[PDB]
Amino acid sequence: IIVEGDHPSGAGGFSAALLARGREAVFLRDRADILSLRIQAAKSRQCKT
Amino acid sequence: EFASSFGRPQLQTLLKDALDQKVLDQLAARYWNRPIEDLSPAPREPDNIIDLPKADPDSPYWHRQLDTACSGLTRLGVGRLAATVAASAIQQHVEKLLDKSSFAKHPSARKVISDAAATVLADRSYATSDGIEISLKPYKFDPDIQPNEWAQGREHVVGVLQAELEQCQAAMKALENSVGGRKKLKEVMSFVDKARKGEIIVEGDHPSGAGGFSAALLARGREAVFLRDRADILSLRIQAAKSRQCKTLTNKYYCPEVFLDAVATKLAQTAVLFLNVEMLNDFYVRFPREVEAKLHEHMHAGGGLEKFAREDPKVRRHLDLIRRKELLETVLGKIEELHRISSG
Amino acid sequence: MSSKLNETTEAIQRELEETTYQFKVQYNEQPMSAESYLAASLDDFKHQFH
Repeated sequence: IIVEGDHPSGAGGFSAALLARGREAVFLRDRADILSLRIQAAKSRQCKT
Repeated sequence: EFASSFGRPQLQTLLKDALDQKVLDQLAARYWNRPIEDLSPAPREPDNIIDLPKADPDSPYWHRQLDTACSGLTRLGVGRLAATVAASAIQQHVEKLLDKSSFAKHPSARKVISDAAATVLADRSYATSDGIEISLKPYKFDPDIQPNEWAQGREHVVGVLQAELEQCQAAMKALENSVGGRKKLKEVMSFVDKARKGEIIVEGDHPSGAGGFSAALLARGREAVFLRDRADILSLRIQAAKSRQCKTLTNKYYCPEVFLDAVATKLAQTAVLFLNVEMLNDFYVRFPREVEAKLHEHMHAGGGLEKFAREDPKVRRHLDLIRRKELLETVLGKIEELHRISSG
Repeated sequence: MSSKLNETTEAIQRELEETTYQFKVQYNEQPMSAESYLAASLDDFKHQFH
């Protein structure tokens, strides 16, 4: 899908600001996911040396 | 056989149906909720349907409400509605009888018949309508309901209101699937409901986007909550219509539904008397004569009788065989005249 | 003016046919003088008072 950005307020269908605030949410999700992965990866034995 | 079958009770049911559609328009436009806008609602609040059973019997508001409703329903073009509806119906039953008739092939001729019935109905339409308006004059002033009819109007009203209930529920389901997921329209309902109470307030500086919701998504949600509040009002007015207090007529201003249906039915039936004599009978006398004359005018002025024969396959084979037999007979007759000449 | 006569005339009839049906829907075309109203009200007030 691709969405349009017609209704940018909050509280309602899918707003243009709701949509934007989702976009940053997913990002903070993936950056979290890669952060904790990378924490595991720095704690692995392959990084000891 | 059809005219011995149609009669009067059918015009009874058809008119009575139409007049139901009419009762629902009146009952909503005088008593129930309306469309929805953003700014929070009026109380209203003397006009809440919920306290009708426990409201003062000498309420000026309800008195004027039912009186203007009934006056209005009567001073409607019930004559024209009768004349046209019975028109569409007689037309319909004629077009269906043609369908089963010997005239299923031969489209020219079928159309000639159908247009003939139409022109006779079009002819009688006005005098039927007038006469109906003059016959209804006395019930326009005082349409007094008898208890027996009031029982009838109650049983009818229960069926018509609950059906309208299911039609509100379905328009809803079509709103839901139109908008997307039912849960989204439940989200835009929650935004409309919250704005309808005191919980949230929106000022109207940007009429493009309010909440996270499009300008149309919000319109669709207002209509959604409307349908729902109308669905709630209907189910209640069904329950109060079944209620013990509505059993008697004496509280007529308490149960407008059964009242207005009784009025609809009585008008429907007296209209149905005049309409059965004048329009229908005129139709049964005039229609065969018109069928004959327009067919005779079509077939003889158009020379389409021969094509009328060509249109059916079987009879065309029948008529085709006879020609060769002809040509050979005429030949043998010329031969005979010769043989005569050459023998004496 | 004569050539505009046929079009202007129908258009007045249209406005009139509308007014007449509004008289028909509103009030059921029942006739009314101001005097007929004041008379009815005055006859009600005179029965009430007495």
